[PDB]
Amino acid sequence: SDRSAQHELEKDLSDKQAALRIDDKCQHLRNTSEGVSYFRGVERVDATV
Amino acid sequence: QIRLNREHKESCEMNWSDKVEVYNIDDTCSRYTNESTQVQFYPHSSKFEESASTPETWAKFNHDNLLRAERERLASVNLRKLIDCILRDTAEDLRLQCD
Amino acid sequence: RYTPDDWYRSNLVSFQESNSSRHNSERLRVDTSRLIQDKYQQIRKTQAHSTQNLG
Amino acid sequence: PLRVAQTRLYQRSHRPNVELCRDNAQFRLLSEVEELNMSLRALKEKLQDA
Amino acid sequence: ECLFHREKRMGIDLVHDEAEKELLAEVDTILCCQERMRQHLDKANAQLA
Amino acid sequence: FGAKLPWRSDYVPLLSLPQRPRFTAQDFRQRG
Amino acid sequence: NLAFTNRIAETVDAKNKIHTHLTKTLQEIFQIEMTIESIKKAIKEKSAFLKVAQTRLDERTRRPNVELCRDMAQLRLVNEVYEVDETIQTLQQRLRDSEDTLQSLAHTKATLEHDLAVKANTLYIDQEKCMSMRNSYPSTLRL
Amino acid sequence: RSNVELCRDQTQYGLIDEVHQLEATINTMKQKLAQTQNALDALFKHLARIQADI
Amino acid sequence: CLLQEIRQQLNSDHRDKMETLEIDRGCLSLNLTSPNISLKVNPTRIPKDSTTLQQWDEFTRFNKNRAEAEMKASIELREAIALAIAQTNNELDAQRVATEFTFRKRL
Repeated sequence: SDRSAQHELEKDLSDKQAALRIDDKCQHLRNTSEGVSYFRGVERVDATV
Repeated sequence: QIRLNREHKESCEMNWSDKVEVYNIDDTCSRYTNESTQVQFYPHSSKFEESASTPETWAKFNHDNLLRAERERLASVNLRKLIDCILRDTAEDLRLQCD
Repeated sequence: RYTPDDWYRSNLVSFQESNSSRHNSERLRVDTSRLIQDKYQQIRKTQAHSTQNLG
Repeated sequence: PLRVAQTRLYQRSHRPNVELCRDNAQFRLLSEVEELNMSLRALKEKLQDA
Repeated sequence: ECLFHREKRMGIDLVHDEAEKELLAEVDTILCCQERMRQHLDKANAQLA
Repeated sequence: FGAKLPWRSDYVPLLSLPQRPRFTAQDFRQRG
Repeated sequence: NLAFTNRIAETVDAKNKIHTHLTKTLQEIFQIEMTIESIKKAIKEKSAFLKVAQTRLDERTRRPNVELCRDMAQLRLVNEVYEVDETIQTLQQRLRDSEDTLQSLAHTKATLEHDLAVKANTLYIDQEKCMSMRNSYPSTLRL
Repeated sequence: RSNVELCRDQTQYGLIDEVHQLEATINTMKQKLAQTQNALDALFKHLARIQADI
Repeated sequence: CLLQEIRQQLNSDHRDKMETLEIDRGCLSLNLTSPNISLKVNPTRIPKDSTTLQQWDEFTRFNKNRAEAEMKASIELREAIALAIAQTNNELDAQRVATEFTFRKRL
């Protein structure tokens, strides 16, 4: 039972820090870089749960 | 007006093609039975479990496309009548002037 | 939970898609460039014609 | 018949641009896969006991 | 710990691999050797009696 | 169409493609 | 261990190939921006030439009674006006085409970068976890 | 194609012949699928038989 | 390094000559009855540097000869690359097989 618990917590922290890096790269949003672009059409999606 | 009509024709034709193939695929599927052939071990995988749409959303897709076509047809009819009346009036007035 | 076959297929799909995009862009470049100069030259010719007549 | 259900699903996995519609059928089919799986395991255990 | 430590992979790569099949076989072989050797321990002790 | 083109204004900055017809002096057969 | 090795090998091959394609894709995008500003400047100056052409057309209707004529000047002027109009329409269509291509390339770049990150994570994890204990001689524990 | 320019050409007939030939080929390929599946099923049968014998 | 610098200098030459072509086509284009015609100050002046034809011909041909020489060199390097990879793999395979054989003898 112990091992099961540790495995679950490991999984959670892994995905959490993955989101952390994504969102830090996100907050690095200051103007004037190249990755900014046009791909209009992101205003209809039943995406996130 | 001709341009717009042809474009919408093409789009709806496309989606109808799609529905035809999917329907025929499932028809070919359904005649299976336990004793028959076409019966194999294929392993599990998430591609089998992938999700792409939901019934109401697919329905509303179709509904929007239908209504778009309907409006364009109405507009075409209106423009047709207007053009006819203009032709008639032009002819009559030039006739009277010459008389 | 996945399949080696399908992983291999996914990779091949990705790379061929990249190639398609690149070829599209290049062949667009060529004829766009062409159209630029031909339009410019014909406009020059017409302008000269006009000024000559009115002189 | 587990094979025939599995092939049902395998064909279902081949659908074009807008056809993959998570529905009752896929849900039920998954349920039956799980059910026959547990049934097979139980039966094998009984075989060993016999 | 290897086998259930792999599953931290994400995205498109939790594939069922020949590596994992072989590792599960490994677990089974370890267990079978474990069982047989404990049984022979039992038999030797009875002989001592 | 297929008709007379003047193959003259021919510096696309980077056409490293199966393109840029007529003279190229590329290699014909490759690794394998 | 034999199979584990070739697993890592194919992963490395994937890394190398994907990195190369990324480089040349971003190169092509860098060139297409230049093409874009080229066409935009062309639009500007053709508009200016329409400006001057109209200008020259305008005044000549002020001329007094009999010397006013439907000259071949007028002929050629109206021809130029209409012709440059269709020219403008064609160029704007080409412009729309260009932005469409740009959005496509945007999706391409995003997908490639995300796949890069995922596979780097995979190789990372596998190496420093498995090769840490799994070393030489299967006697001693890796405590 | 507008008004009188709509014409019945050898191209039309060629395309139609292509379509019909194509349906025929479709059907024959499906038949081959059927027979191959039968063979596979039979071989699996004998495999199970042999393992029990072993 | 050499190839990149050669290509850039050829690029410069090309843009220069096409600008000249623009000027000269305009020169043929104009004529009398034209808004731009007038008297200009003492244009009979000879230019200062006044390049002559031999320098034209030399500057043109000389650099393209450099280019074709570099092309030859590139072909040479590619074939050498092939040969070198081949040799390395040759020694690796032969050596490992021989060592395996000696190992069997010892066992």
